[PDB]
Amino acid sequence: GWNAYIDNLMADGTCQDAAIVGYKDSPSVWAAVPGKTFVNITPAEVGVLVGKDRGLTLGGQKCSVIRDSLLQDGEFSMDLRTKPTFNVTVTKTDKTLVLLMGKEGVHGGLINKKCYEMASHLRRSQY
Repeated sequence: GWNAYIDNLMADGTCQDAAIVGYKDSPSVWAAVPGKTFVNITPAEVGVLVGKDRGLTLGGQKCSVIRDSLLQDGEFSMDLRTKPTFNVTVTKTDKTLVLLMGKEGVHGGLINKKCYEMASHLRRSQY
């Protein structure tokens, strides 16, 4: 029930988009918010995110990388901004990418916190 995690991420009303995306072997969106951006994330875009070469695009949306610690052990998260702009945080679990976009005026620190904590939750189930 991957949509449950999307629903919880979208519950407080301060996030406008969220997604859980598998990146092993054949990247694909496992769950996202319909009619938004992250539902259109391509495997090619995922490849950029988890690649060795470290703007970028997420489902067509041009983004600017603020802080990249995604492949970094202990953190595994990346903060971006849509090129009114919105804070974006991507966090890497054992098999997925958790993506979170905040609404206007929402702190990047909050989006990072929510995404980071949601990813820790997923890792507890070995995902």
